[PDB]
Amino acid sequence: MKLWIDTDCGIDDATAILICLANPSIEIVGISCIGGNASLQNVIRNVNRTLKVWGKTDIPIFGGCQAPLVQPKHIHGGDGLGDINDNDFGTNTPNKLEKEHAVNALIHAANTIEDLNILCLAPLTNIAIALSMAPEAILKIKHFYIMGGAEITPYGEFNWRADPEAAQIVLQTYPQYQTTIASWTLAVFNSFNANDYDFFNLDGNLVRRFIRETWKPIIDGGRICPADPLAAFIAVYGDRAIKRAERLHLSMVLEGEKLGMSLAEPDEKGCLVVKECDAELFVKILRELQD
Amino acid sequence: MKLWIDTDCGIDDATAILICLANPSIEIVGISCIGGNASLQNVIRNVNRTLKVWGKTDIPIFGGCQAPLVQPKMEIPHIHGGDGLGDINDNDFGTNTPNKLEKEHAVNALIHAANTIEDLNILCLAPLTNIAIALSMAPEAILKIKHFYIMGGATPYGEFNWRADPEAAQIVLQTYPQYQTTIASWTLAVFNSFNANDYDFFNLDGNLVRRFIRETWKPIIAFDGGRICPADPLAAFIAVYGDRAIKRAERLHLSMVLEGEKLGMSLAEPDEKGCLVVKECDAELFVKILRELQD
Amino acid sequence: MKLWIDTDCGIDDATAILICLANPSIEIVGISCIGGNASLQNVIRNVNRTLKVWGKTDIPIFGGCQAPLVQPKMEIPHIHGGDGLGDINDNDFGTNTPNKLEKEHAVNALIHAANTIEDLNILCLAPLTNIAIALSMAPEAILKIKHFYIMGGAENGKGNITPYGEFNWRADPEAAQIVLQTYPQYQTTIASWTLAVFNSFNANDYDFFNLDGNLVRRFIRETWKPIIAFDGGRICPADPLAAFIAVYGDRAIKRAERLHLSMVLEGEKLGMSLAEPDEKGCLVVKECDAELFVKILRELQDH
Amino acid sequence: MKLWIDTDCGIDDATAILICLANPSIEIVGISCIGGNASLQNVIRNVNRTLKVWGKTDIPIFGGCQAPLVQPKMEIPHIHGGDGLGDINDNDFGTNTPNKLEKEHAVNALIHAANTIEDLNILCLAPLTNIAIALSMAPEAILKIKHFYIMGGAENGKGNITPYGEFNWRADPEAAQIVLQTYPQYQTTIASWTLAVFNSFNANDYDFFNLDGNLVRRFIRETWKPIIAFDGGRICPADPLAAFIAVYGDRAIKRAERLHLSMVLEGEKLGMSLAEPDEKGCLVVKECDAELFVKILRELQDHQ
Ligand SMILES: [Ca+2]
Ligand SMILES: [Ca+2]
Ligand SMILES: [Ca+2]
Ligand SMILES: [Ca+2]
Repeated sequence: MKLWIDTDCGIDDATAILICLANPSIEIVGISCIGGNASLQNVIRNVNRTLKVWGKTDIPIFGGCQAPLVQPKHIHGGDGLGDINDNDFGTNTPNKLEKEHAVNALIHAANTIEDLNILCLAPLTNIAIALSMAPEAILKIKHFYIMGGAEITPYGEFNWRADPEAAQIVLQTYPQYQTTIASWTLAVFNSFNANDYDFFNLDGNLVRRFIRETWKPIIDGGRICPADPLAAFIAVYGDRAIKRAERLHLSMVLEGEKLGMSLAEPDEKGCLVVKECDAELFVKILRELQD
Repeated sequence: MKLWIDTDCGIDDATAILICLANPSIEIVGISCIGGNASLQNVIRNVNRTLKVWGKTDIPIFGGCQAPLVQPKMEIPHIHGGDGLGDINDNDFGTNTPNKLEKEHAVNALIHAANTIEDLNILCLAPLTNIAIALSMAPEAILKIKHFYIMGGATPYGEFNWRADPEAAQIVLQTYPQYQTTIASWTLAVFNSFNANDYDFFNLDGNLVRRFIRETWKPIIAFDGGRICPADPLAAFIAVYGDRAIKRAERLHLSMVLEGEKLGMSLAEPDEKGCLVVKECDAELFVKILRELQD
Repeated sequence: MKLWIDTDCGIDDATAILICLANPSIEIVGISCIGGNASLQNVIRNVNRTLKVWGKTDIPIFGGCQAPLVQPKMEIPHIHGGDGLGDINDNDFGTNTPNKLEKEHAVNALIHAANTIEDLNILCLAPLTNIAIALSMAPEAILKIKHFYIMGGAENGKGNITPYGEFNWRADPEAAQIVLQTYPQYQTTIASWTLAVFNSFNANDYDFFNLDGNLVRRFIRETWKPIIAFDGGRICPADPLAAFIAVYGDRAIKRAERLHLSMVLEGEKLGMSLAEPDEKGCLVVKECDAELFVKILRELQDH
Repeated sequence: MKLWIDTDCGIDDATAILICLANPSIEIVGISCIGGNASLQNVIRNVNRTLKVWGKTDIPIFGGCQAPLVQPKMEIPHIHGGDGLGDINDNDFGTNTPNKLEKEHAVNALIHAANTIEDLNILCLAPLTNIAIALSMAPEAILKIKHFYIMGGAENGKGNITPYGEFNWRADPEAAQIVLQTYPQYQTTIASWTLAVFNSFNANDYDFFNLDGNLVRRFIRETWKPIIAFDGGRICPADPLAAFIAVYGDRAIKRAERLHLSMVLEGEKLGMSLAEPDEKGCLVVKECDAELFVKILRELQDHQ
């Protein structure tokens, strides 16, 4: 599976990225960066940290837009990655960043790489702009896997509320039938008690140290809500990752008091909205990658 | 018992406030608000909603500081909802009315209360920002206060109040006598957590208070995966029902870790002049109290 | 003055481009295209016609976006004709010749222009989709642009296509908001639809739209005929005024008003410009020097 | 210029206050006190001494906090003497008179001043405890203040009380961080310790702190004696430089850089100021008009 990743690399992004790095059947052809959890510069820094920790700097990193499309301007720390110390990980080395804008690089990849899939872990600003400039190219992409949206209070949702116009563009331009959704609701339904589960609190190697220290601030009232990892889990392990799912046509509320929330109607040509995951397989995947 | 309450009235604060209102030997002399779970503006709204649902709007409400002393704000709408009180609908409660707010800052109002109300007690349900500012400005006034009852500190993973403003907690722990301090810790709240599919006392109807409790606890229960962790209610239970609420406690000298990887955590050391740190409550009496306030 | 032009070249766009072509102190560095008055395809053809009629076809033309950022296209009555330029015949103008079009998308071209050409100004004659996207992708580059001259909005609150919104900003209100909340309003001059109605002429009292003797005079006469025939000869020449201001600086402006503007992005007033007095908002021109303007409109048609 | 002064009136504070008292276009609307060089109680007495010696006891004095926000009190050698003012004898100055002190706490008084006095400016000569509490309680009121002039920090990272920290900001780094992240840094001018010993004078080649013949000369001469005795005769006039900058504006400033400043709140560099070029940050003064400065210091001591 050839996979592009769009990220606002904060903490759960980095672990999502590791889930893709760990599967040998996955080929990451590019990572685009967008502001969100942290500034665009911090996101590029943090993608670099994540790749350097895993030991595969083989993947081109593209910088995207710095702000949401229309809406004006944290939890993942000051640096967006749990305020970790580069000297404790050996990641105080120059960062790689390609010259092409993330929008142009994604268009070129969609135009030239066959059977390209995309994993969207962030507000959809880069994607929406790409769809605006070359919809024919982006429409060549085989499948969209998106973390975002909510049905558990919806006010925990970040990606689509952060740029509801970009989400609307995606949802009305790229075919929803070829779209799978890992929602914020799903991240809370499949959440774990960190007083009962230890898979984000190991040591022995660089990977475990990285996961343990990055997740510490996010672990919320001591719960692990693994939104972006679940999205990567679904993208990489397909139907085996999914227990329950429903087909829903989705749209953004772009005005009024519910601005940024989403509307969903049962529709068989709509998004595949995952409603429950295989948590046992999920944890096993998380543990295996930390070997 | 004259009681001052400091709160960032989200969901469990509101139920804690109701415990105080429901016991007729408690006189709430004022409620001060601090940002925490939600913005200060939402906390003021939520304190007003709680008092109007109970039917006793004669208690003065003071607004305090907007942010922690130095740490950034850490609002938690994924747990307590966008408004901090589970996004209830005022039109279901008749609370779509103007909010009361006194003109004085909560810091000066607390100082004045401590100077003028004898045997004043304080129940702290939030990051200790307002209290820490009052102790720096007028330690001599705040030290007149008879006893501190504090929800905070922890070990489980997710303590909020002292981690949210660890400098403020340290100011309290190093300025107000720990012997006159009783702690309802996050450990206690986790120890006394209930499963919502086995206990129904937050799922009743028939009157306004039952509807308030049921609807406000909906989002936070769902976030904790079907479990009720009644942190602030336990603190109010301990303050109101005294040694009757306490089954086991230890005297511990507490301090905050203000630097390094354990920033926001506490140290605890056995000490008979430290805080009274509650280890076990009478869970049976507690559930009884929770039900009776809804009658 | 180096100038980039973003246009949905219909009739009044074309006259505005000619106003810039006629002034020898103006260097048109590029012309980007966006749908508006007509489809993108037709705007490209029409910019080609305009340059060919003037006789300066060495200006690069770039195609931009096909649809507004978020809003649907909105079925509007094709006032500028089926082809967007009054349905002229290319055989009547000798413009039955190959078109020119650069390979680069207009957004990337605009970014590259703003990075490499010093003291670049931009004249915006159309919905701001291309400019908004350029500002989202590379705000640093577009913020290098010394000044924005923009035709759009309605300082009063009553425009053409809706009672609240002027056509360009109603067509893509999010794009207009993006420009107005991202590019400095103080460095922006607005030629509103209300300024266009204020400086409105009746074409049966002036003859500068009814000459022949050369190709430019025919081009103006034939293209403007539909607009003149719409509302009994009263022409609100918005884009030509915008160019007039952009080319002739303080001389186009005698009275103007500083208003910070923002878009209404919901409700019936979708696309309306809100104006609030603010001395570092947009320079919203409220009346022009009509004498110099008619003199300019005549001069470009001289042999 | 309406000016609020916050001080731990030790020796250089007092001279800084005299610089403000001496210029007729400066109106001191109030003086708040915080512990530092000495205890709060000594600070209040020392502000009283200064005002009595100058002969303008018309300015209200407010007592502020009793300790830093959260840090324990430093354990340092009292360079400014036991009373915080070089252990002078009140009999040498006629200052054995009642001390004035308003009833309102300095925090509430400052908030009230910021709410009611137009074009208010503040000169901060001490750990920023009073100011940070006022910003925590009522940021909207304190943000009405037109400009902050602050003695503290060391942008080059060379402190005094620690290798990394200047005394005011190391004594209460949280307070300093509070000011720096709440009051607009663009409206803040910094007179750093780096400015202080760049403009350091050796007192055996300069005499302007060693005159006699009137009460102000005796005061300055006697109070500065221990500070001079400290580092072989080198005077680093930090607080006077801050007041000089506050009172004489552009004429006081030779060179400056716009820098965003941050506090180190943990580890061995606790209290150090980080600095990064930023056009909306603090105006960090790099060099003062030393000639005008000495001139100013002499004129206020003139018999005339
Ligand atoms: Ca993410
Ligand atoms: Ca609380
Ligand atoms: Ca146009
Ligand atoms: Ca001082």
